[PDB]
Amino acid sequence: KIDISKQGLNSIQNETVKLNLMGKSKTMESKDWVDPQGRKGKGYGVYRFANKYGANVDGYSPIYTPDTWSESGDSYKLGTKGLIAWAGLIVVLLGVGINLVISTSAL
Amino acid sequence: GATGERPFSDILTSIRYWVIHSITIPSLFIAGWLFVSTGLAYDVFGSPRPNEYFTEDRQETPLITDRFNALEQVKKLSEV
Amino acid sequence: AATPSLNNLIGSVVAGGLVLAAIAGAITAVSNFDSIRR
Amino acid sequence: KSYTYPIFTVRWLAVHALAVPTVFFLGAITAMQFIQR
Amino acid sequence: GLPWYRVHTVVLNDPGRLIAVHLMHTSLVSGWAGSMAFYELAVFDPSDPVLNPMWRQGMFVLPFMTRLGITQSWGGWTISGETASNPGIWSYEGVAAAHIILSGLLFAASIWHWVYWDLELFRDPRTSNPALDLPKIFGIHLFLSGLLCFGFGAFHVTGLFGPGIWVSDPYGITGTVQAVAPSWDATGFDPYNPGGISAHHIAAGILGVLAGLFHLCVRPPQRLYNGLRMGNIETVLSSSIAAVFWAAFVVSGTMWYGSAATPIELFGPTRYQWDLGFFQQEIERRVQTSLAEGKSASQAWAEIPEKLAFYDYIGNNPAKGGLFRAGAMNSGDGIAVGWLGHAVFKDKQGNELFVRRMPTFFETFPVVLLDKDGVVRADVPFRRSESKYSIEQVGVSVTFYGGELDGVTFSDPATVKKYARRAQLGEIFEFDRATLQSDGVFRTSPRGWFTFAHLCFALLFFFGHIWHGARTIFRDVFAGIDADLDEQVEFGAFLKLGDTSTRRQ
Amino acid sequence: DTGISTPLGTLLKPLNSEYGKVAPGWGTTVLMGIFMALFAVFLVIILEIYNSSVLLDDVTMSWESLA
Amino acid sequence: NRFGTIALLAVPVIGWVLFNILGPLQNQLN
Amino acid sequence: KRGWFDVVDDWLRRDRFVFVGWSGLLLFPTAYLALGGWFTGTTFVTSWYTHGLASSYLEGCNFLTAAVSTPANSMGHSLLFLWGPEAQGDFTRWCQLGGLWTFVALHGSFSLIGFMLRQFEIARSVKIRPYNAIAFSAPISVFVSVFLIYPLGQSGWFFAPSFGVAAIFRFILFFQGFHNWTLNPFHMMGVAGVLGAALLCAIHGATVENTLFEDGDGANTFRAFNPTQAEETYSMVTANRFWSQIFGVAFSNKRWLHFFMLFVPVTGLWMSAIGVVGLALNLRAYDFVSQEIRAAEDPEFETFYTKNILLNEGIRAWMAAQDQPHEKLVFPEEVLPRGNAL
Amino acid sequence: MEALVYTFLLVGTLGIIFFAIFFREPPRIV
Amino acid sequence: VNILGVIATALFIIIPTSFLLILYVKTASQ
Amino acid sequence: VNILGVIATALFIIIPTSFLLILYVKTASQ
Amino acid sequence: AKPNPNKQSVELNRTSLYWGLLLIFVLAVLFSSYIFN
Amino acid sequence: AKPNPNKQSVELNRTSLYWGLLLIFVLAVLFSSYIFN
Amino acid sequence: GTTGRIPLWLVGTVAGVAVIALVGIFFYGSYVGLGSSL
Ligand code: CLA
Ligand code: CLA
Ligand code: CLA
Ligand SMILES: CCCCCCCCCCCCCCCC(=O)OC[C@H](COP(=O)(O)OC[C@@H](O)CO)OC(=O)CCCCCCCCCCCCCCC
Ligand SMILES: CCCCCCCCCCCCCCCCCC(=O)OC[C@H](COP(=O)(O)O)OC(=O)CCCCCCCCCCCCCCCCC
Ligand SMILES: CC1=C(/C=C/C(C)=C/C=C/C(C)=C/C=C/C=C(C)/C=C/C=C(C)/C=C/C2=C(C)CCCC2(C)C)C(C)(C)CCC1
Ligand SMILES: CC1=C(/C=C/C(C)=C/C=C/C(C)=C/C=C/C=C(C)/C=C/C=C(C)/C=C/C2=C(C)CCCC2(C)C)C(C)(C)CCC1
Ligand SMILES: CC1=C(/C=C/C(C)=C/C=C/C(C)=C/C=C/C=C(C)/C=C/C=C(C)/C=C/C2=C(C)CCCC2(C)C)C(C)(C)CCC1
Ligand SMILES: CC/C=C/C/C=C\C/C=C/CCCCCCCC(=O)O
Ligand SMILES: CC/C=C\C/C=C\C/C=C\CCCCCCCC(=O)O
Ligand SMILES: CCCCCCCCCCCCCCCCCC(=O)O
Repeated sequence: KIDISKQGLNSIQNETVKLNLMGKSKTMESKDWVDPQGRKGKGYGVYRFANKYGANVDGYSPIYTPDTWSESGDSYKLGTKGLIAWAGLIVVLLGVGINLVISTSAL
Repeated sequence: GATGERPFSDILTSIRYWVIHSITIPSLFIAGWLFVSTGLAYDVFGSPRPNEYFTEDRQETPLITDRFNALEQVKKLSEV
Repeated sequence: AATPSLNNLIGSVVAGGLVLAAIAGAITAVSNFDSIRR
Repeated sequence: KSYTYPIFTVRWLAVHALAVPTVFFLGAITAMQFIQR
Repeated sequence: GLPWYRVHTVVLNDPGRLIAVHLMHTSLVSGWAGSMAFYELAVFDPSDPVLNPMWRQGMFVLPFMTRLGITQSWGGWTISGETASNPGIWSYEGVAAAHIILSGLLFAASIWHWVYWDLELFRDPRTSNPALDLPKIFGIHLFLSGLLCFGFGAFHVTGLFGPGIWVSDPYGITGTVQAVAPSWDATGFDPYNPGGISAHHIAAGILGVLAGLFHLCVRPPQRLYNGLRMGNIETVLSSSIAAVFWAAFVVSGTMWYGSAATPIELFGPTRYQWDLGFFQQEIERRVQTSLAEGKSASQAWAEIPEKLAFYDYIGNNPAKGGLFRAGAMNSGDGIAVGWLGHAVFKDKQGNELFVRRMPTFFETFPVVLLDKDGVVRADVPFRRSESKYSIEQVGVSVTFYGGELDGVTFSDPATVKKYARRAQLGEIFEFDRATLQSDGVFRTSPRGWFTFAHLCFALLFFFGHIWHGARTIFRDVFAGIDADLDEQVEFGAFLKLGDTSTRRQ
Repeated sequence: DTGISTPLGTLLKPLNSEYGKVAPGWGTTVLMGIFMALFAVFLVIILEIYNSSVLLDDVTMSWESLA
Repeated sequence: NRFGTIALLAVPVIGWVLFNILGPLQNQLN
Repeated sequence: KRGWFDVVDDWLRRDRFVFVGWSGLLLFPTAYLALGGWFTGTTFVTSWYTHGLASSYLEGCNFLTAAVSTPANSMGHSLLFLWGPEAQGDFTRWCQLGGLWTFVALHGSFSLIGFMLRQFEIARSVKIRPYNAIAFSAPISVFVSVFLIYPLGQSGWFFAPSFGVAAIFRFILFFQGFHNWTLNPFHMMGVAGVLGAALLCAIHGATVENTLFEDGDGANTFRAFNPTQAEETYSMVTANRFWSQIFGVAFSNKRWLHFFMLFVPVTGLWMSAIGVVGLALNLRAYDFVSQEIRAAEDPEFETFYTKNILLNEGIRAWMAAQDQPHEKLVFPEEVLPRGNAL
Repeated sequence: MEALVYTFLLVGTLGIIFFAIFFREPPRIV
Repeated sequence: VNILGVIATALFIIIPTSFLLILYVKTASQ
Repeated sequence: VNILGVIATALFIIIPTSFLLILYVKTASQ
Repeated sequence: AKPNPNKQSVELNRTSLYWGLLLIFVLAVLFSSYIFN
Repeated sequence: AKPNPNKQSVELNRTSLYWGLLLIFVLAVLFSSYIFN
Repeated sequence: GTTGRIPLWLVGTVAGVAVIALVGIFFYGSYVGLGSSL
């Protein structure tokens, strides 16, 4: 019912985090998998009815989907000149603010 | 599960967002500091400064007794 | 005659009407500007 | 695919109405801590 | 089967049996009115209307009968203490008997309407199914209500045909039933002006007749019909419950704060008349007026009515009772029999002292004596090891002016303390705590009981209105939601919430 | 199964004959809203009179108005 | 003048914001 | 959709991050104004001229001791409008006279009305039943009875509660000292309902979490669920058997379980509201007359009820002077009730 | 006189509890 | 102590109890 | 007059009445 | 005339009987202690 | 073990209900007059 | 112009440090100045 590829989780660099966000883990479906305490697995995986219902709750309602992110915002349009102007403005504003705070107080 | 607005995690990790908001938040903080330090807070909302809780006329707590002359009574009680 | 309290009451009624009219006008403006085309 | 989102929305207005006075009041309260009786 | 809380829903779609059950309810209410009137008549003591009024005896429905102009009884007495002259049919007993007979007749009519439920008047002509045309029925009933309101306000209150209503002077000393003329200016909205009642009833009756004609003539809009579910009988129930809890709040506020429709001579003084010095200020003004006329203090204090003194009593204050202190105020304080007199406390040097009166909030109050400038001069100490304002040290004495103890001076410290303890409650009186074996704790008056009961009813009926409105609007999902619903509730599936014709985004 | 016939039921029958008859559209909703607004203003005025939030020359608003 | 100081402080903030966001705002409006 | 109503309804009932709806026009402005009024009163506005205290951060109070104070007792039950015959349009003197309390209360009541209306509207838009909207009636009744009905039956807004932590604590202590509120059967039902609701919440959470089904291979059981699944995620049979053998009785109906969960706290709060409505007219279950008479006749009879009575008398006597400045109570130190050496 | 009523009320409540525990309608798996 | 509390307590115990017993016996018979 | 006669009369009226009502309602339902 | 088509039969199970009895007896305990005074 | 084979159902008709009510109320009249004393 | 995004964990760390510093300032001001009992 749920297509994992259409959930917007295909733009994640870290493979382990990407598998975690879909509620999938290739290791745990193996019949010889043993968790830290030492209990064998029954082959269910993270979720038993993953094939019946498509995916897990993690793969049903994700809260971090880089695919839906806007193509803008990862690069600043104003470039280096904008950053230089911002640096000048922030230095000027910090100086003005500290001067106003000192002057209006009782020294 | 998208209602048609930019994701919050997309906005909060933007150079443009942190360039705009490196000015607005400190500006508001300084504005509040100047509002308190310049004495505007006392005058706008009528709170007593530490040196004007008790006047030379009365040395007890204020008490309002009239409902329709309440404005004039509180004007008289607040006299410095 | 009319006391100052009556004048303030009438002014408050008019101001409430003005607030309702402004809210309704703003809502109508935004609703007409951004509509749903079925 | 390309995703383009509006910049000012109802959520923008709600967030800023809740946030701007909060920062102003926080600055005022921080200034309040250094007053001497 | 039906749960125990859904039993009365069988008559929802049965107009005949709905009429039958409403008739049964009306019969029960009329029977209660008649029986309560008879029970109150069997225990009422009309011997003394000055110090033993109706409210001290704890009568509930009797003041409501007296308010509309009923003052005589078949027993020969009158509510003012005079002798009845030709009581006629409309006495207390006559009204109670009329209510009983009406209850019996309504019982019979209810039986008839329950048995014969299949009248063709209740069928829909175009479908032959039981139905009611609620807008036109509302028009008819609104017209009738307006007619009745106009008739009452024009003939009863004004005295054109009926007797009138109870009107009394501001201090509740001289009050009789009299005709009231309408007041059409801005003074008609004064809650303490009796003419507002008749003016309001005339104007509201005319408007009700006009609105009833409008609702008889004009059909409801289609959008309003669909929105308010005018084809359902439960929306009428929700709206009526809203109206009645609104009215309950209004009447509770009016009774608590006092108005022209709740005389103190019939229901009792309010707490604001005590905590603001109404009767005390009036008494002092009368005393000063007498004193300026070249009379002695005893002569000035001897012309004050005992009723006016009795009104100045925290025992008569209605905010001094308890939730489980049952019975009349006579059952808690005793039957008052006489006014002892005005206790005047004097310092050993001749200066006069005043006892600080006990506020309404406090169940117990300390005894302190103040001078005319408000400075403490004497008290009854709790720690007697060291004392600076003790009555024994100061030497305070009490003298009574007027009343039973006129001219008697007490100087014994124990007696002085005992009389200064009773000066907190106001005017010292003499009570009879043996006839009814009064325990000694203050009770509340019909004012307090009415206000409490109707506030509770108003809150419960607010809940009822909410429940019934929710049930009538959400009627199709009363048994449960649809089997498959996830597509409609999917986030962002449609531009509009719940609209399948705006699928996008 | 038409129902039980009765002279009084026949007399009152035309008063219960139009069940679903409605006026198309919004009808007289605006007039009803105007009357509702006037009622709200009147209620506010009288509530403020009782609350002593408005003071009128002739109106006393006290027990002394019974004089 | 005390409120004028705060208004003068606020003016460059709105100026900077308008300088930064004007383009995308105009794009959204159209 | 062509009409004005239709287009306005199309825009208002839109699918957004924040749902506005038709009830938003009443909810959002009033709720925003109430929140702003509280935050302004607790930060800048004082309480010197109406109570004789300091109730702001500007005067040196923390989160616990800062509050929006009530008007003076002289103002009675006045609604205290900004344009009324008391403030007369002066904002600073309106704040000094205590008009922010009535502002906050009057806007908060309409915000509550708007919130229940919003619950109704959202429930109808999604085509479900309005039981969540029915459940809000208990908080609304509590707010209405405590903040409006009780002051309306008393001297006035001065004896109304104030909006703060320590102010609410003072209100509670006053209710104990003067009304004997702990001895009220309606309050007893209210506290029983609240504690039973907490019990039900904890027990249901634990029972569901400890009867889960094995739908995965990992020790983290939160990831073995899918909201669109058909089968239930825990064993109702096992839960029922466990609680039948441990307690004696147990639930066998999920619908009845969850309706009981809804029913308990609502009934408790409604009973408490009825009790406070009764207390508004000083109709307090304060004393037992038989016990008082027996203790008066016999100087050896003592119970915990008499000790509570003495404690209430002490509370009243020692709090009256400062809590009610309008009464101008001057009490010599030798009339205040007091024990030996304490 | 009232002590008898109090004891009767408490005993009746305890008996109701006992009967509810030991004479319940048994759940049946469908 | 109010001697009228005995009759009130008895009525309040008995009448709802009889109503519930009527309903339950009818249901169990059915 | 024995004030204990009110409770006796009420109990004697009510308990057999409730027993008869239980039996009759069960029979009529059946 | 013809039998009423709105005929329904009430019901009450043992759980409801126990709950009602418990409610009645607990209310009786509390308010009897308060009414005897 | 097996269900009890001695199961019977009681009954009471309207005539019996009326007779029982009448007997109860007449006895109540007589002996209440005699017990109030 | 300037490709890249600020790390979300860095944003969270800075915000947490800021709020902790604010709370610390509030406590210090509770220990000295107005409402410090001395
Ligand atoms: C406490 C909240 C509350 C809630 C959630 C509801 C909810 C509901 N009402 Mg009820 N109602 C209430 C209180 C409430 N009511 C009050 C106090 C009254 C007055 C008696 C009514 C009277 C009433 C009627 C007559 C009807 C309903 C019906 C309904 C249903 C939907 C229609 C509706 O939205 O009406 C709108 C309800 C409102 C409360 C919103 C209006 C907001 C007001 C006008 C604020 C304006 C502010 C004011 C003028 C400021 C100045 C005042 C100042 C001087 C003090 C729904 C069950 C309708 C129905 O469908 O029933 C089946 C219907 O027929 N209600
Ligand atoms: C969203 C709805 C809303 C609602 C329901 C309220 C409700 C309330 N406000 Mg709030 N308020 C709001 C938004 C709202 N406010 C906004 C946006 C602001 C601006 C910041 C304020 C600012 C505010 C202040 C400054 C005060 C209040 C106060 C109050 C009370 C006003 C009493 C009054 O007499 O009203 C007016 C009466 C009415 C009945 C109005 C309805 C009249 C109808 C519409 C008739 C129209 C007819 C008219 C003759 C023609 C006008 C049309 C033409 C002019 C275009 C009431 C509890 C007061 C307070 O709380 O005191 C303690 C007060 O001091 N409010
Ligand atoms: C104006 C009158 C009024 C009327 C005609 C109705 C009518 C109805 N109600 Mg509503 N209701 C009202 C007010 C009213 N209600 C109020 C004020 C509340 C809030 C408490 C409710 C809350 C309410 C609920 C919670 C429910 C209903 C339901 C119903 C339906 C079935 C009732 C039932 O079978 O009870 C049968 C009742 C009993 C077997 C015994 C009840 C005895 C009570 C607890 C005390 C004894 C009462 C006493 C002798 C008389 C009261 C005095 C008077 C001052 C009130 C029926 C349509 C039911 C429903 O919606 O059905 C689908 C339902 O579930 N109502
Ligand atoms: C060794 C054991 C140690 C612990 C012993 C515990 C004993 C207490 C058990 C009480 C059971 C009573 C349940 C009645 C009603 C009953 O029969 O419950 C049984 C009921 C049956 O549920 P179902 O799912 O079968 O209901 C189906 C629906 O159709 C019902 O309409 O289950 C519950 O509601 C559980 C909630 C128990 C709530 C307990 C309330 C607290 C007890 C009050 C104590 C008063 C003391 C007074 C002293 C003077
Ligand atoms: C302190 C004073 C003590 C003396 C006065 C006592 C007053 C109360 C008298 C009645 C006592 C209980 C009578 C029970 C009648 C039914 C018989 C029965 O349970 O058969 C089992 C019955 C066995 O019959 P079978 O099913 O055919 O095998 O088992 C059942 O499941 C039958 C269905 C009914 C179960 C009980 C229903 C609820 C009964 C009332 C619960 C409360 C009773 C009072 C508790 C306090 C007493 C102080
Ligand atoms: C047949 C007939 C007759 C007769 C009749 C009669 C004799 C009647 C009666 C009636 C009656 C005699 C009635 C009564 C009723 C009553 C009621 C209906 C009551 C009720 C009550 C209630 C409901 C209460 C409640 C409560 C309580 C319990 C406590 C507190 C709270 C309350 C208030 C809630 C005649 C010959 C005349 C004519 C012909 C026919
Ligand atoms: C009054 C008034 C008004 C209004 C106003 C407003 C609307 C305002 C607002 C305001 C606001 C809106 C404010 C706010 C504030 C806020 C704040 C001040 C906050 C704070 C916070 C904090 C302090 C935090 C803390 C914390 C932490 C850090 C940790 C964790 C936890 C928590 C979160 C708690 C107007 C003019 C219209 C009219 C007249 C009157
Ligand atoms: C991210 C995140 C977060 C966080 C936050 C925060 C605020 C943090 C912080 C952190 C930190 C802030 C850390 C730190 C650390 C440090 C360390 C670890 C240090 C060490 C040191 C040492 C070891 C030292 C030593 C020494 C000595 C002893 C002697 C002399 C020399 C020296 C100085 C070297 C939150 C929760 C928001 C959310 C989630 C995410
Ligand atoms: C009831 C619906 C909306 C209500 C909003 C009410 C008021 C909005 C704010 C008004 C500010 C005060 C305006 C009138 C002041 C008095 C004017 C005068 O003195 O004449
Ligand atoms: C819809 C309501 C209809 C009618 C009532 C409306 C208004 C009546 C008010 C005033 C008109 C008469 C008074 C005119 C001013 C003179 C006042 C005076 O001299 O006392
Ligand atoms: C159908 C209803 C029955 C009608 C009953 C009519 C009789 C009721 C009144 C009986 C007593 C009337 C006179 C009372 C005289 C006793 C003196 C007194 O009232 O204190």
